[PDB]
Amino acid sequence: KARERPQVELTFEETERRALLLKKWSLYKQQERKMERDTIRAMLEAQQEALEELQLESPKLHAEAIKRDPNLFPFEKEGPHYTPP
Amino acid sequence: SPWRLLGALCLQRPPVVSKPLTPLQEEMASLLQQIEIERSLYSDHELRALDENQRLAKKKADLAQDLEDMWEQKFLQFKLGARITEADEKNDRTSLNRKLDRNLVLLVREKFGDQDVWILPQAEWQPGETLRGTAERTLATLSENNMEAKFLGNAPCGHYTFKFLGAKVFFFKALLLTGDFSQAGNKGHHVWVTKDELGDYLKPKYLAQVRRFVSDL
Amino acid sequence: DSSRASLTRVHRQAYARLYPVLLVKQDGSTIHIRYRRMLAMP
Amino acid sequence: YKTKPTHGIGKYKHLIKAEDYEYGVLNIHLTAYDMTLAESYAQYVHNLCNSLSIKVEESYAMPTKTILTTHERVVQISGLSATFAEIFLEIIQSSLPEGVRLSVKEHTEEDFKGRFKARPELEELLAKLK
RNA sequence: AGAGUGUAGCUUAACACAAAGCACCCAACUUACACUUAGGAGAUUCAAUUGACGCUCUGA
Repeated sequence: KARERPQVELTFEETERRALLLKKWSLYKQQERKMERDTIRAMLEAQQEALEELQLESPKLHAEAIKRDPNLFPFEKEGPHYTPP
Repeated sequence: SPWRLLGALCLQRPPVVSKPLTPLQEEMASLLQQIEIERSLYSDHELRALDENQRLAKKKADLAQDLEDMWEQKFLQFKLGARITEADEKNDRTSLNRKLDRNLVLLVREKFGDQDVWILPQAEWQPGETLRGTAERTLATLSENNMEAKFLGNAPCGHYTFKFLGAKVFFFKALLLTGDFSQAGNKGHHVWVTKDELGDYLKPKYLAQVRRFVSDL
Repeated sequence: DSSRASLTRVHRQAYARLYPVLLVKQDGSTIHIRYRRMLAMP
Repeated sequence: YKTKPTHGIGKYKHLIKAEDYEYGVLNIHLTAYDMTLAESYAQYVHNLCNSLSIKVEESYAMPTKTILTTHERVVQISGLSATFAEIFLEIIQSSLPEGVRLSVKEHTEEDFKGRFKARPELEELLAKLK
């Protein structure tokens, strides 16, 4: 049921605080996503320029350089711990 | 002109600990915690605590607080690992446990015949030997350890052509899973670099852009 | 940016209150988990 | 009209299809004991691959496993170039919140599920097989 | 050191009454996505067509 805390009454200054927090959060997340977009674009263009230079230097290497590898299929990543073991 | 056949490996270690929070994050964390408290429905612990305490009080007139108390005490009893292990050395570049919240890379100081500069680990690739194979060869030979590295992709993360006989260097990314390093104080000048140290160490303009193909994270 | 993505609001309307408990089985590596203060398994 | 130059001006369903080394369907598995974190990262990986113009088959859920129950969420990912896939997996490993597992086991022929097709789809399929 | 130059991501948008239109992010619904609703952040590199601050390629 919902008899635990049926009453939910808060002040006005807290609403103002909440609004400011949400506005700041929106700005922050926009900035963070901008950083992500910048880094991925930089990485992609780095890949492109390296590959193009490889084409010019050696016509042989790119064939194996674009080739898939089976070992990637069963990949596992270890998540970060709040304390070292 | 014949080209100097060189392949470079870039090794990255995942952060052991999460990055420290911003004031904004923590205040919003408190805000969502408040929201969670507000919008909960019929929590069993609160029924076991508050209402039971009231009933027992009425009965006595004619406990879960203590439970929380000894829970907290035994929580305090159990020692937790220090997040700040960094503070002990603050000067050691040869330590895997230098930084826990950041991504770190190996950098080797070698005295080349024509140049005296920091150089990321290299391999001489023969026509027979693949770039991948030489990457594992780099991991095995000049490291002198039991590093296990996962090779992400054969695609070159970076490439630079530097001239004083053409010279070419190709950088590939590898991810460290599990490894034990013996003889830390070896002849090899190995340095763990987070993000900032590579800029200072790599004085040439060509190498200065290593940061372009490595995530700051 | 682990902590950046760690922040999340609850989407489920019908749920019981959860507490940020710390999980230390035997490894010693603590984890913040929303759960109904220590975790142990034989 | 056929003779007129304005013939086939109202052709519409040539534009819609109501039916290079490419990886198989990556079923990315995210497990955490905290349901909230798993759901969050599922949403994150979804909108990320959406922004990177990567095809998604399904983001379905499977029943919870009893142990302190562990929560699991899967997303189906396809349309990855090798060089692009490299960047993709490094992104998804970097921004991992707290101890959520990443199983990137690919879809196999034996583990195949056929969806309940709609009336137009079945009619189209019948027309083709006729 | 030379050349090419120049509006938030994009646009031979900007005669003017004007720095505009898509992109982008957060919150609600959605397991999700998407739609919708409710909010947020944005720029003419500086001085008089010209000169010098940022960017890309060529020298060691």
